[PDB]
Amino acid sequence: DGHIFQVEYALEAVKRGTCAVGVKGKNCVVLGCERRSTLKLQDTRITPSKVSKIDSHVVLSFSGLNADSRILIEKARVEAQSHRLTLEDPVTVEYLTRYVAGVQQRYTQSGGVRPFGVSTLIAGFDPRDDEPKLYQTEPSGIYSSWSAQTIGRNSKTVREFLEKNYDRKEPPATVEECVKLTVRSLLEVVQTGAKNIEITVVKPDSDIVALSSEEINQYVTQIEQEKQEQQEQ
Amino acid sequence: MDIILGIRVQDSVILASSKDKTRQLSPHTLMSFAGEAGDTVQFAEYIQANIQLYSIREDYELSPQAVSSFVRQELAKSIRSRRPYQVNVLIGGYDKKKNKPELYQIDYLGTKVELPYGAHGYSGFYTFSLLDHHYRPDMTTEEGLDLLKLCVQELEKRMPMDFKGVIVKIVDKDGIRQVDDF
Amino acid sequence: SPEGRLYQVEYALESISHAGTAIGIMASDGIVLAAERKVTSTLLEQDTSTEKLYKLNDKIAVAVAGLTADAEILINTARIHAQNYLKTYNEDIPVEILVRRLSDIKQGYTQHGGLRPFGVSFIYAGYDDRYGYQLYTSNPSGNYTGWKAISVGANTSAAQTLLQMDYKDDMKVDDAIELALKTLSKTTDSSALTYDRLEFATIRKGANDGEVYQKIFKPQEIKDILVKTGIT
Amino acid sequence: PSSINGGIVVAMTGKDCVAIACDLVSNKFEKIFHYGHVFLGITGLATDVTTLNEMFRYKTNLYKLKEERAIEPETFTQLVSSSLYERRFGPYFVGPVVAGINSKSGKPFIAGFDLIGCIDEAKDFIVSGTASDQLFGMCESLYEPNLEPEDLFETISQALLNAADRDALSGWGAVVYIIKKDEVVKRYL
Amino acid sequence: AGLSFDNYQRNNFLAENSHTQPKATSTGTTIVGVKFNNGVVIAADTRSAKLHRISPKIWCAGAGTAADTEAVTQLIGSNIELHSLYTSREPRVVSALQMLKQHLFKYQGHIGAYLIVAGVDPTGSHLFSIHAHGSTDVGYYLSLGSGSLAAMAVLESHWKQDLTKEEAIKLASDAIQAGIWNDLGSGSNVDVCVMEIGKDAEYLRNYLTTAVLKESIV
Amino acid sequence: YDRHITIFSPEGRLYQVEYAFKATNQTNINSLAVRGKDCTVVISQKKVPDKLLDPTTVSYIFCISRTIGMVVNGPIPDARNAALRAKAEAAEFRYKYGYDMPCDVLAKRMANLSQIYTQRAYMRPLGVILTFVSVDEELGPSIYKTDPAGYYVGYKATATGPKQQEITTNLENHFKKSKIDHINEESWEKVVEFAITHMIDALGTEFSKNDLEVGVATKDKFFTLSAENIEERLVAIAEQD
Amino acid sequence: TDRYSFSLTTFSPSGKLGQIDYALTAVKQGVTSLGIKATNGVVIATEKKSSSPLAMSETLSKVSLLTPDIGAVYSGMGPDYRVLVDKSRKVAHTSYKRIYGEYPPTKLLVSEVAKIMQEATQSGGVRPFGVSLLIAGHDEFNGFSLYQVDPSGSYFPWKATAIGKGSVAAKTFLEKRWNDELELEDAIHIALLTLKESVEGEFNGDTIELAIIGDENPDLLGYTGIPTDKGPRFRKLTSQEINDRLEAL
Amino acid sequence: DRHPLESTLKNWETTQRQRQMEQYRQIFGIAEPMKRTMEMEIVNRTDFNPLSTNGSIHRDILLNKECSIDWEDVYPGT
Amino acid sequence: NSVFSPDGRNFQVEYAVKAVENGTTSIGIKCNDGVVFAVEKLITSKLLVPQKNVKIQVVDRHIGCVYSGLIPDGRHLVNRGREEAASFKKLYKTPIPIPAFADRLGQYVQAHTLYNSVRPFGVSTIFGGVDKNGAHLYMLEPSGSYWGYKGAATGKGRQSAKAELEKLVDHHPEGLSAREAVKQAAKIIYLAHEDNKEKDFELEISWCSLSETNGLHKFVKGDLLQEAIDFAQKEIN
Repeated sequence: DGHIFQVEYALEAVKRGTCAVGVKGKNCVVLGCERRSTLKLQDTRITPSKVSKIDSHVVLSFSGLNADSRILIEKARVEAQSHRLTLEDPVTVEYLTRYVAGVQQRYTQSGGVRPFGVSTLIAGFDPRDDEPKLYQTEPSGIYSSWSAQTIGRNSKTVREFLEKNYDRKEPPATVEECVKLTVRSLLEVVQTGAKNIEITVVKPDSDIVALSSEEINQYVTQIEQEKQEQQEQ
Repeated sequence: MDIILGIRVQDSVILASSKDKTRQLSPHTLMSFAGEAGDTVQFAEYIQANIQLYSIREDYELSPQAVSSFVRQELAKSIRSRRPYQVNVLIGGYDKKKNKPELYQIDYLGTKVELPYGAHGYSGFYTFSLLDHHYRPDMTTEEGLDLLKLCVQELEKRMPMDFKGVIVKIVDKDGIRQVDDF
Repeated sequence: SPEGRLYQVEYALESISHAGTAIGIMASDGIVLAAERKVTSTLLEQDTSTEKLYKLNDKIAVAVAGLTADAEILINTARIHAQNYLKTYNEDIPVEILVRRLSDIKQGYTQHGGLRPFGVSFIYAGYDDRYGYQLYTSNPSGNYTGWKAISVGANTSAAQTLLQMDYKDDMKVDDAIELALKTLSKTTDSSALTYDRLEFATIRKGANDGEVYQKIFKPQEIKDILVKTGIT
Repeated sequence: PSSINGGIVVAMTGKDCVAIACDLVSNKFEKIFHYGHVFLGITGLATDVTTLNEMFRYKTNLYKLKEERAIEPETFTQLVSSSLYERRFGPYFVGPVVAGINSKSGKPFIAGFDLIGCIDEAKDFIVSGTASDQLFGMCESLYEPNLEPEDLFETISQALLNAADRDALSGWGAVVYIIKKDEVVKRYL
Repeated sequence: AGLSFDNYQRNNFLAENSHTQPKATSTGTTIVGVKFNNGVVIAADTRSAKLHRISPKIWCAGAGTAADTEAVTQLIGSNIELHSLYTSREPRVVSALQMLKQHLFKYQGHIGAYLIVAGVDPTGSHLFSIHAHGSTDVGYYLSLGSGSLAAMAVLESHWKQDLTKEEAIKLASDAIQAGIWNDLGSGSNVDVCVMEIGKDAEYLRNYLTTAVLKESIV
Repeated sequence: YDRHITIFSPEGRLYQVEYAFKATNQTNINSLAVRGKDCTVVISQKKVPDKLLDPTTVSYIFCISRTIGMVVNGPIPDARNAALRAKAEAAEFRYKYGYDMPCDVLAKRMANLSQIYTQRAYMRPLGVILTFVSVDEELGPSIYKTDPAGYYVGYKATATGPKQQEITTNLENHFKKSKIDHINEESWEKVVEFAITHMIDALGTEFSKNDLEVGVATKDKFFTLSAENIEERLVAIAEQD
Repeated sequence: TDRYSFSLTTFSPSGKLGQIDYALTAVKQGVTSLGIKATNGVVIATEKKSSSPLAMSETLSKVSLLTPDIGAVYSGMGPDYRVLVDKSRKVAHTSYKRIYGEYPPTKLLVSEVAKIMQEATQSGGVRPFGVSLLIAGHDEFNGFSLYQVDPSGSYFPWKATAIGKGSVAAKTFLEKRWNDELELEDAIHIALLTLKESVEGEFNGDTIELAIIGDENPDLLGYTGIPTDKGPRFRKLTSQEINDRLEAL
Repeated sequence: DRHPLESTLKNWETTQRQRQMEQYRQIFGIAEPMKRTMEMEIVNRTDFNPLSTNGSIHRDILLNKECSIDWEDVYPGT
Repeated sequence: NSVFSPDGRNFQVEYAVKAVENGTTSIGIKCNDGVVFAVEKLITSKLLVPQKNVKIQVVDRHIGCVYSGLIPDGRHLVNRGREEAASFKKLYKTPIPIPAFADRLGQYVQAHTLYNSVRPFGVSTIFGGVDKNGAHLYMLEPSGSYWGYKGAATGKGRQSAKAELEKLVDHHPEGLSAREAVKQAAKIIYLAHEDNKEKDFELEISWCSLSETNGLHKFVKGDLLQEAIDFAQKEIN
């Protein structure tokens, strides 16, 4: 049966994995992450996305063990396509969250298997919906719905920063200002800057977008001179 | 009847079928089919589900050849046991490494061919004599639609049944385009 | 396992750190793999035996640092998947689909209770049409990383230093041979270097006629690259 | 491929050589596959001809990887015989005709099979295909032992040309492979 | 796993839809066995190989579907090689007989091998025959296949206790050759083997306008 | 963990097997076996000295099918369980291969099962040494002995129990001297009397119909003696010398 | 620290597998066996130091014939060797012979044996096999070979080797003797010399087991008349042919 | 519809062990089949590793197939 | 689950027998043509329903059981004994020989003493009956080790009881008749309770004899039991 300390210890590996933050908006959802340093000689042209698609309308990111993450993304991908194949409509974001919660709880319920050292953010829209969805799953198989959340290294200082800049009654007013808040959130922690931030933006009905190194620079050289203007003030 | 017709020109494939009954396996690939009303729909969707799972899992288009060989494999693999049922599949695509339109036919036994133009449906016997005189490797897309309109008119001249309304679709570098004779 | 840290997988990453040394280097024309055989006695037969470098199909090769008993089970599992992909898709397996499948199997032995993890790190070289030439690495934890020039096994960090201070993005495969050999001769704590203590492979474009051409080396070609490079 | 059980293969041997032909040029439903130096003519259903192509490509590529040498005509004959017998109860609708040179001895080899993998080894010539009874009559009228490479091509091409002689153009094909120790060829007659 | 029926409903459908099936090789023609003074003899007719080894001292003559006779005899020839190696004793003809009977009873005549089994072992000399049903027969002489009435009729007329090698090899040859004087001009020659209880098994083979020149290298 | 499961120790040992070997001394019973010309004979020291027991129910000679039998020493539960594993296998070899299970193959077959329990973690070795005897249709008189490790070998003569060193030394000094590699008598009446004589020499105690259990193999059958037949063989030793 | 479920042969903190070193210590304690490759054949050899002086030491064959043309010998756990050899004989007939009609090469059959040793080290709840195997044999193209296999399921081709108790004194003698010229006749003499250094009991045709995969032997085929069949290349030296060669020492 | 011997041989190996164990119950009593099925349960439970396909060497000793081949051991369905 | 020790002894059997040492004492006598089973109860309270309460279980028409150790372990063996002997009827069409019954239970109890996942049965059984050979009596231990017996006793009182069972069998060279054993067994059970007589208990006796019970198992009741008590009371007084 293992012991419950294994779940607390799994979650300590999740704390040593790099930072990830997601936010709802008025008409979008975003996921963003502390992409590690690409080491010298590491191949740029295929470098891992850190954020991952499960379909056109569900997207996921993790902290902790990157190996365990592949297996949960791939158990999620096969569930999404097998669900569409068997039930004639795409997976809802909560059903996918319940399947990922199901497998995470399965490895936490069995004594003959270690539980995954992976917490996740899971985000998207339901089919034919414009309420943005956001979730948070844990090594323990527990899950919860969110407006804004952070996992991984230094994630408390990002939760401080979110509680000082976000309101559940009044999100960042449109998809542009989600990026301001989420880039500025990661700039509290990602001391090497615009190389290390990665953001993916989702809109109703299957539009999903990776922001390039150029748009994240445009946001960082917007937030930086707003910081200078506030320093001159 | 439920005829399927496929015609390959210099830089497009045109897929046509009697009045559904096609799948966009990828935004650069199609599969217009015909056969027994049950098992062909489950097969078309099972093919779309794995090809779309690969498409998601790699973020990479599987080639028209590779999906054609996948479709022949799953058809052979489901002809074992059970008993052969009447089905026909045309896979029409564009290959973005070779820069070519491509058209494969696969009959119910798993016999995979690649030919200028292909049909399934017994009135197809009318079309082959019409498409041997005009077919040309140099054709542009609108010469394709002109070949098709001849075929559909002679199919209509020889079919007083409900043959009204082909659905017609074009595949090239710009992806699937649904298009009209009208 | 304890305190947010893996103890057996950290001991499997320590297990590969004795296991000879292997380098891979990518170039605009193709890929070089090179490796050092650990064992030497006059009675162990030095021809025929691939110790370190293995074919998965024509277009894909792997270098092993780790237990060879472990490596051979994974090599056969990838050979079956590669031919089963070719039978399914009529087209050669893209390198990433292969290195992901072996990396998942290596995570499965890392999580399962009964199973110790495989004590093997693989460097992969191959060509496919998505990205062209690709060079990858896959460790006992089941994580994989893509690299322009990489090493695994003994003296990982010292070899990655010499790669980092010599490598260039635009060289051709003949220039990679002299660097891979000189990286090994700077990474061999074993006293001196010989044609039988090396293994080498190259993947190249050949006639440009859609070719991919692996060049399994012999004791005649490796002797020639030694005397050509600067040791006799 | 239509009326497809009518597809034919002639196999024949000469002085240090072999020759496997097949009707088609149309260069369609080709039926003479190479697995290194060993050649496998197949006659029968085009779905089984291509299923068997993929299946022997799989087994031979693994063989070549495992054993570090190409599959010899004898070992290929045993592999095809046991592999066809695995389907004892619903066999492939084929007559395969294996051919090549045994690379260690330098000897010619040909064999044919029935659908469940029985081996016909005959040191002169072999035929297969559902209406080829006429062509067995032709070939027995004209074979001679130990023919040279180009006269081998002349006799196998005259065997083929004498078959089904209603139209010798448009629907006429004959892929004359000539198989020797160093270089193999493929004439599209 | 094992022998599969993958194309069983497809091949019944192809044969129903006039795509007429390739024909399996049937050896219908005579096999004989003759026990004698110091051993056993078996022999068979050939036309266009019909004697198979279970072990150096145990041999079969085959009739019916030819691939099945070679497959079952070599499968039991593998089980008995493994069993000889497992037990470290020379294999027994009664072990071959049990394994073949048990194995053809796994099947139900589906496999069409008809089989005369003869040999020597540390017990002496033995001669049996198995049918595709898994039925067994035993006797001092036996025959199976199309010549069997005429070959048995000759064997009754000529067999003795104390029959020697040369007499038995003549008699096996005349018992076959009566079975080939019926419908003579179709086959010829006789494969025979002789299992002398103290010595190597002895096998006697055949005991009697220029067309298109488009080309490329491959 | 190195002493609870059958796994390699620091000195390359398997302590679980050394503990199943100590279980073979547990009953304080000695057994002896000798080949004759046409027979093989096995003796066991029945030893029920001090109890309310019923001696027609205390036994360690087990016949296996028709022509084969064994003496076991080690705990009676493991001895009976080993007999169940020996009678089922001789009975189903006779189905599969069409001839009577030869003793060499039963000894191998019992020794290979003991290799399972000798490698697996969750199964325990049986705590017994099995001494099979028969007269084969090929090799004639046979003795084969199997032990908790799954080792086996044939024997000329053998002894097993707490006092086996004494019995084996007296047997060796007899074969060393007569040089026949079996006991040279034409009938089982004289091989039981040799066996009882050399057992009484080694244990230092005379035997009665109450201290003895005896089994005989001849090519038709394996048969255990009744206490009255042992009485004839005791009276015949006492009368002879 | 480990503690990781019931997994056996787990990685120590220094990266050693641990259980396998104790299996190498079981191999190291077993009685010597050795083999030599010559130009025209191969030799395999060992000692039968007796488990009782009343034993029939002909009933324990330490040298076994995997298949015609392939043989074997070991050090360590005799029960483990015997089970590996019942499986090795079976896998040669199933995977290779019943598909291809030929027997598997030594390179193939050594991978098949080494796989079973490797897979008994990755499953839970089974210790390693406490044996090292030598395999010797012949093939059409690959020619003659000797192999060693260790408890890990690692294997390699050798020219000559010795495993078990005497192995350091035997390998210093084999390097001092082995040469590319060797005729099988002199190879048998070098094998006999090397066990005569390592023996602690008496040395004779009953205490040494010795075999050879050399010439074809049609007198051993057991039948005649099919021309093609080659005759198992098996000449396991019986005690008289051993005593004939021991007249030279 | 289906091949006559398709299902006849599909269940054969379990049908044979089931019938072997039923005779062991009838002749040797309740304990002997329970002992055989416990060892089989220990050998199926313990020897899981995902890449395995030769079953296990020890279940051949328990099934008594240690030197005998079915066509199912010549052709793993894979 | 812990399965061998430096004495070659099976550790979990060293523990499982300690329960037998704390179970209800019982005696079995193999009479000249039968078996008599006798037992001491543990009447901690009058709540114990008399008559409904029984220690000597019927295993078959000709077979009975009395046992000491964990109650569900012994109840499971009585249940398996009822299955086992009924399985013999259903094929051999006759009542099972008592040594065949005893071996089948010895093999069953030994089974769980093997594997590191099941428990040695913490119960000793005395069992026996009358069959086509005659009477038989056997005692089976937690180790699986059983054997035939002239008479036997087990549970809390074993040493004083075995001293009295010797005083039967050394004193009469034939042993004793079924109607003598009914008296003589009760003498033992009240004697062996000497170290516990600050609590009281109920006598229960049952038998099977080829003559006195027609070879079918029956309880001993009324005048025979009362006569045995009037014997046991005058003998202990």
